[PDB]
Amino acid sequence: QVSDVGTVIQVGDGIARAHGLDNVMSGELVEFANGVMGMALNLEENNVGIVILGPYTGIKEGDEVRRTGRIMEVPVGEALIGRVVNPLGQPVDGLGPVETTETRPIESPAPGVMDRRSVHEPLQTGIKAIDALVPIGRGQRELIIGDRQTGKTSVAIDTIINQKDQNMISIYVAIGQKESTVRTVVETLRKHGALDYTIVVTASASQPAPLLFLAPYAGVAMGEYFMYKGKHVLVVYDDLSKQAAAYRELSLLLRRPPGREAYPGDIFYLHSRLLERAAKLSDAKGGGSLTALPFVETQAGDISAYIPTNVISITDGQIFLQSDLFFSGVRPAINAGLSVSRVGGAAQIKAMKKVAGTLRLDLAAYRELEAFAQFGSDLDKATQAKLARGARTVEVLKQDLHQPIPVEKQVLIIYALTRGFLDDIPVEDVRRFEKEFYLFLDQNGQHLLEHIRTTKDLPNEDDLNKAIEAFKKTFVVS
Amino acid sequence: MTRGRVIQVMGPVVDVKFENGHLPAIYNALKIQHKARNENEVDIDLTLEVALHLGDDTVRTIAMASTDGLIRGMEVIDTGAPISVPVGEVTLGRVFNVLGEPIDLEGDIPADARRDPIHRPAPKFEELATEVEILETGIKVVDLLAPYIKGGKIGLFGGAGVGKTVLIQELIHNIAQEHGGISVFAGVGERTREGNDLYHEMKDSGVISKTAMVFGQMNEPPGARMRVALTGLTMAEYFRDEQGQDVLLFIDNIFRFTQAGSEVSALLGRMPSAVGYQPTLATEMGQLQERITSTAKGSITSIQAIYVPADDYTDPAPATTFSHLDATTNLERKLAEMGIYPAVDPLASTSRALAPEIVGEEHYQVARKVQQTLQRYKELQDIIAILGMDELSDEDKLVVHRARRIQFFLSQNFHVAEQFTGQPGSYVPVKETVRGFKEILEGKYDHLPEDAFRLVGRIEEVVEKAKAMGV
Amino acid sequence: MTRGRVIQVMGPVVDVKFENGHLPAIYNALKIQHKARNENEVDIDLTLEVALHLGDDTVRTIAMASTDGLIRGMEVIDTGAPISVPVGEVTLGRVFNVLGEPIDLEGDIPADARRDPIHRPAPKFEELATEVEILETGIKVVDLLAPYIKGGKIGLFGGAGVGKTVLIQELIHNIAQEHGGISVFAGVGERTREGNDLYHEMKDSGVISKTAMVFGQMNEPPGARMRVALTGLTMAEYFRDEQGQDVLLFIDNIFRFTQAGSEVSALLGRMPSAVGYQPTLATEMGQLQERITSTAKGSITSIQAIYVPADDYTDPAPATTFSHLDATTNLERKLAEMGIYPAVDPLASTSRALAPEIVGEEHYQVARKVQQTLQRYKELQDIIAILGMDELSDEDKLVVHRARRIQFFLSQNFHVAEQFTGQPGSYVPVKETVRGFKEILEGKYDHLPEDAFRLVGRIEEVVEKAKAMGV
Ligand SMILES: Nc1ncnc2c1ncn2[C@@H]1O[C@H](COP(=O)(O)OP(=O)(O)OP(=O)(O)O)[C@@H](O)[C@H]1O
Ligand SMILES: Nc1ncnc2c1ncn2[C@@H]1O[C@H](COP(=O)(O)OP(=O)(O)OP(=O)(O)O)[C@@H](O)[C@H]1O
Ligand SMILES: Nc1ncnc2c1ncn2[C@@H]1O[C@H](COP(=O)(O)OP(=O)(O)O)[C@@H](O)[C@H]1O
Ligand SMILES: [Mg+2]
Ligand SMILES: [Mg+2]
Ligand SMILES: [Mg+2]
Repeated sequence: QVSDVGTVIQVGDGIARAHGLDNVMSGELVEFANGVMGMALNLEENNVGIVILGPYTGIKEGDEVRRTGRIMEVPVGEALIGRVVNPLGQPVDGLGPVETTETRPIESPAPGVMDRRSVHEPLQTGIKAIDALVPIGRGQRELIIGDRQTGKTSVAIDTIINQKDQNMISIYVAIGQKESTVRTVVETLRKHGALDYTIVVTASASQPAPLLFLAPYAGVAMGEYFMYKGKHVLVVYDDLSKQAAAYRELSLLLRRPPGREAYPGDIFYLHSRLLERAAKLSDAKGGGSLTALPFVETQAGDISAYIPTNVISITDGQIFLQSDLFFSGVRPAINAGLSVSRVGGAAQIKAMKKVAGTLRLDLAAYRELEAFAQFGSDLDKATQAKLARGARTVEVLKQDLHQPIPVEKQVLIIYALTRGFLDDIPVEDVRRFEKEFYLFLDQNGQHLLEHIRTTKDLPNEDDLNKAIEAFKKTFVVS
Repeated sequence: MTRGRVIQVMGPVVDVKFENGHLPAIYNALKIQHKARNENEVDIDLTLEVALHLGDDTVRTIAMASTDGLIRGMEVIDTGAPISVPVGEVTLGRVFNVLGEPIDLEGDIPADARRDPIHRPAPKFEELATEVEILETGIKVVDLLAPYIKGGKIGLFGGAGVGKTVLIQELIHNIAQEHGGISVFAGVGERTREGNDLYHEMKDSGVISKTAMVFGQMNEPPGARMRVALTGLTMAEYFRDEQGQDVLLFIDNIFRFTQAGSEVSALLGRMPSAVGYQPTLATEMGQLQERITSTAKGSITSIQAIYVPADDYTDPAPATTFSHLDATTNLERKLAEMGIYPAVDPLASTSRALAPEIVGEEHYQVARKVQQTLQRYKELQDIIAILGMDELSDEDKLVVHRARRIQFFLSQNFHVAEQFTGQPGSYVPVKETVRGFKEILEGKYDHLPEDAFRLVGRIEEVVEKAKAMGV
Repeated sequence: MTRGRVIQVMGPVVDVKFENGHLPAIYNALKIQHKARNENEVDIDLTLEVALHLGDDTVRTIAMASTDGLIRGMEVIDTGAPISVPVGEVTLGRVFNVLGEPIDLEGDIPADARRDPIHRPAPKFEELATEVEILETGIKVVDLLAPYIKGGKIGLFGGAGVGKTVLIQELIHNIAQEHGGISVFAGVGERTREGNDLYHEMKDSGVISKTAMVFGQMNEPPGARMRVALTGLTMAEYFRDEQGQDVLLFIDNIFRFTQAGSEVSALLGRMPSAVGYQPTLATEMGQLQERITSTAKGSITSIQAIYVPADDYTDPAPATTFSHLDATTNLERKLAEMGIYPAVDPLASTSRALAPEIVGEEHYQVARKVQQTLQRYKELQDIIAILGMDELSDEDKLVVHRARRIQFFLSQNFHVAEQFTGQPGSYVPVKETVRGFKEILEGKYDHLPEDAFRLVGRIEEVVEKAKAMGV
């Protein structure tokens, strides 16, 4: 027995140069004599540049290297659900073996333009601001971008939790995070029961750079396996910035020519290849969908850096989180002005569509008037009314942590606000008004909630006015 | 006979070695076709474009697809010409990739069909034609303040989500309706979702079979993303030069063309220019934009959508595309939020066709007065913001009153806006536009409320809505 | 023959050639022991750490001491193991250098004592502890806004001369005397004067019987500054693993680790990264930080001072460190120069323990309200500076009036600060701090002068100061 064999020239910083291996393919998986794996990224005239997927302290000059003639694959199946796995697929939670059968190539073509169908059905996050102003549909790609400690992880956790009813699978990919943080996230998901339909892929900071580079592709392969069977998947990438940092490290250590900010020339190619694989398959292909929620971290709000611009240009919409809003009591800190969603309107039930249009104008008027508050006060009745409406709107679009809201209750509270029923409530009590209104709706207005949940449309405005008036007649103001 | 040999593979960049004296020329197309020999090999069907001559019989090439599976020592067949794409009446109704291979699943192009090279020199100074004639489009703002020129270049600028793609779709529909010519759409850096939506919209509207579509989707390599635009341009140039028609080019986004250029240059190893762009940005842009001109046999007009990163107009891509255009159009997030589509900024939008001797004295007077009143309203707003409008003089209050009407009348409802609102669209002639704006300014509609003017079409519809509201 | 020869000497980097097939693996240690052959030489006793394999039987190493006197052709000895640090009950009460030799002039260490290698893999996912519980320190800002977590990682960011070391000394004075477990101090790139002072202070307090000190320092070469932290970390790991005791791990200026790495990276043949840092900045830092954790066998809580170069918080070294901490504090020169110590930034500082379930509903509400008022005061500052306090509405008057007093009350008198001032320090319980801040937010103390709140403990001391001065 014999195979194609090379010999190491150089070892260092997780890169191994090999001499020989005449017939190796580009990207082929390659293993050393120590038993650790590698990947051939550089195919030079007299040598091959190999990226090492494991601990390289055992590799020395002169060790022979062996081909495998295989491309990297990951295990896929229903068994992974509830587990925490390596980017290579091995379990890390210690709960034992993972008994899957099928495997998928890590690099595969995205669905074609002919195979897709237009995005037309919603993804309920349970965040009122997102579901009202920046809608997300199945098959969409939404960027969530902000500085550190703005709530990006919390938004993803809430979105994953809220999918308890909808028959949709969640995948959380942790890139460059600390293992203690990943364990805390796993326990938080377990508490609320999201692990029954979630797969967690983790690539900590202590692992070699190629694993951090490959983790999103393992996540999206596991997603595509379910997508092609007709299911629906929600994939979350936690730091594409950290992934790009790892890829820059590899590119520099392989001595490839650098671009701006020392980034490799094909970082946009990498990210586009990763993100263009979310889609909404046509009913010919089964009707499945896969939506992606990439994260990008910015330094002190610079959205004009290379990676932020690359990711912003690719995705269908962006959600902006800001510390100025976060610490002013406005949390979640979505800047409703900067945030966009191109798919929006086809990802919103008709009841929410009827109210969000007025909500947008109500917010915009207040945002325009706010810039001049320092000079002119009590300018006219129009500005007074606009300011009061905007303040109550801001108070409505505010909710606490790990408390998602069903779409019917969201649309009812938004309708109540936008029709003027809150214009006689002090701005400090709107939160408690919302809580008591939710309790009252649960207790008595079950017919309206059922009508919304069944026909995706608002109830008749006579009955809804009756219900709101009946609640207001008993609400107590302090 | 000679065949190349793959020497280096460094991602989307490949080196090929040939025999002495039989090297390919720059920009020639090379084909790699390799049925797998054994289980440790993968089939390859790939094409490359020559970029540099490295000496020692070596050629530096850039790939037009994924390079995974390549093995050092494969055989390369030189085709002896640049990339060539089918042209003619065959291309109509079809959807192609960068290489001219159809992707619509409707069939393959016959091998006897004529094909033209992607790369060719621009038309000479001798053969240009320079007469100005206006391109009517049925949009109030365009036909009033920034008229288009048949045979010229038009640029659309704005941030994300403002309406550039929908505006291009509306232009396609309106022009293919009211002129019935031939058009070509080039999706440089196309999003797959948007491409599918556009294709099904074309099928629904029936505009297809009068247009050709080329798509460079984002997950393709930068070589393909850069050559898609030239593929569209040569397909349009066939209809101009050969058949003597008049053609419209619709380019998805030029910012992505420049991004792909910079990425290609960085891969090839050149030193970055200002803010990391390629040194040859101006030359590549000029090579693309010079071939879109009008000559005796026909004219080519092109409408190009531009993305402005973070509202910065000093970025090299917009700053270098500003040199070539005949008309401009700035789309605003601020006007988009107020419910005013197509969200065109009436003050930033400029054109060189807005001259008294070209469009007419009355049109020029009306547009000038509209611009003056709008700018006057803009200035007064900040004075109002600190001092109440009850303090303002009577004439300026009249200016504000009329400016509200003018601003809300500039808005329109579109054909393709049905999928967003349900309200059917409209088409407005230029004479109707100028007369409607001569009124209002005259004072004929001061008693009507401002909310009756939004998304209306012809002026009579304002009165119809006002009657429907009892006012 | 398992011997080598010196080939190149370039600053702190030495290249060594070995006989074929007998190279030392990466991270092993080499020893150079030379006695002067003649009067044109100096005696040398130096150790090296293998870092790269260059091929051609050449190994590139890093020196742990000054390389003056090295001659080409010197013989190098291979030990076959990484740097081994003496560990166990032996290290309590002792002071070490990078190599694990005692530098306290109190006798050597027996040569058969157990010692572990510096380099080891990090703990795995299945072993980490996840319970979050609060550690009280007696500092008002820390206990209120950014509570410290027992068993977690805590970082103190700051610039030059802002209070970063004094804060660590205060935390030692408040916590280390009542820990019961073991405290390990590892000084990376710090002042030898500070090391001496801390050693004498801990000896006088008598806590020296349960602490180990490793002292690499500003004077030493980048190899020592790069490995001293790991030398301390292996002792901490042993105390965590083989005995299960609670461990305090004080690290001063962990930034010097990455700085020394950046110093050496240029001479190792690596291409520079974005800001001149090494390309391997993130993975090298991760392989160190990820070992500083708590498992089921034992708990380790660590406190790391982090220097911020040129006060740029966006520098890559601080920016990458943020993801490795549970609770962080940012010190600001802007606050420092206002006479407000400990100059903690009340908005940038965060903690994972600030949740209503952990700290309590009242504490959570009060902290969030304080943050809100401080944010509003920050917002109003520009118009205050431009057109004065005059134009503020009655709401903003109250906002500013409360916010200034709150910001001053966040200051405190430290026990270690008594060597700079006449005021003895204070220790403030969390319940008292919550009560005082709630009372200030409640409007009780709206009449006291602002300067009454500076550098005091409980809110009663504020009234006592306002009675000592004025009324
Ligand atoms: N809506 C909210 N209400 C209250 N607290 C919130 C809310 N959203 C987030 N937080 C808190 O804000 C803090 C930071 O949020 P989070 O960690 O989710 O943000 P991030 O941007 O992902 O941060 P990191 O960069 O540290 O990963 C946490 O303590 C979290 O509990
Ligand atoms: N709480 C405090 N009370 C009084 N003075 C203080 C306090 N904190 C800091 N200072 C002053 O600021 C100085 C900063 O000392 P320290 O050594 O802690 O700073 P540092 O941030 O470690 O600086 P360096 O980068 O020079 O090491 C002190 O010597 C003292 O003069
Ligand atoms: N005339 C219009 N009427 C209503 N909505 C519009 C109109 N034009 C654009 N939009 C909105 O813009 C969105 C698409 O924006 P798009 O054309 O993709 O902007 P860009 O191409 O600049 O990103 C649609 O979802 C739609 O809601
Ligand atoms: Mg987070
Ligand atoms: Mg667009
Ligand atoms: Mg210090």
